[PDB]
Amino acid sequence: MNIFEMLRIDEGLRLKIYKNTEGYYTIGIGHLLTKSPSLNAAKSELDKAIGRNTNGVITKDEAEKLFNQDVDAAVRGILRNAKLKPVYDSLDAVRRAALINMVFQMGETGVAGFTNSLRMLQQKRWDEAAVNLAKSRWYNQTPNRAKRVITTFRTGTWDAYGSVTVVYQNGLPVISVRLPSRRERCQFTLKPISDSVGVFLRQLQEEARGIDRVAIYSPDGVRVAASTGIDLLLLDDFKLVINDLTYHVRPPK
Repeated sequence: MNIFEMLRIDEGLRLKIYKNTEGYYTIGIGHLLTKSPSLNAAKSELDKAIGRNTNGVITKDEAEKLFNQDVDAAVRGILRNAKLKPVYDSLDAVRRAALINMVFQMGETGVAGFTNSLRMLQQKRWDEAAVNLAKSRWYNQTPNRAKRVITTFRTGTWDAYGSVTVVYQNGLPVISVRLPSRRERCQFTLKPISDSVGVFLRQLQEEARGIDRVAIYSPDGVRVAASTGIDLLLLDDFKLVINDLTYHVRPPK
């Protein structure tokens, strides 16, 4: 687990233009297109960023190119900023991920404004930083994300960021799930011959008694049918929604 998977989770993946929680036109894995309120400006800014006429739709290959760029833009952006560098330097890989996340979301100068929190951060004053971060305009606008980021700063662990993987054992797919509180994973072994997406999903609910929503979608964002066989599901990556979090699952070919 790392910043790339962390941001996948926070940002999801959309292949058509859409408005983020701040109402700004966005595409892919949280790629901010513009701050203009004009859709046509967004649509034009899209085409330049891709290098073809997009008609407001991109592919997964195009999504992940942008993504890798924006993160290096963020991580580089950190390293050339006065306030943000020594903190970044001080922190371990996990809290550095938390910070890039913050930059990634709201830009460099947006994240310099947290002088106090950054100072507390730098001195290793975890909970103080956390308590303080929870008082920002940030937290109010995007609360549960900020909560996830703030927890990563407090603990320096991935507790708030779950994850799902698929790995074959005894020639059978085994889906481990690691939820946003319990670093005790859970695994589900499946029979692709006979089991379906709905079976897997009913299993999933019959585990945690706190889940209120579970779904599977294509990478393109389309709901996969419950009656679909797991054999077919595992021919390609997919998105597992589990309460608010969406996880990009990537079965081994």
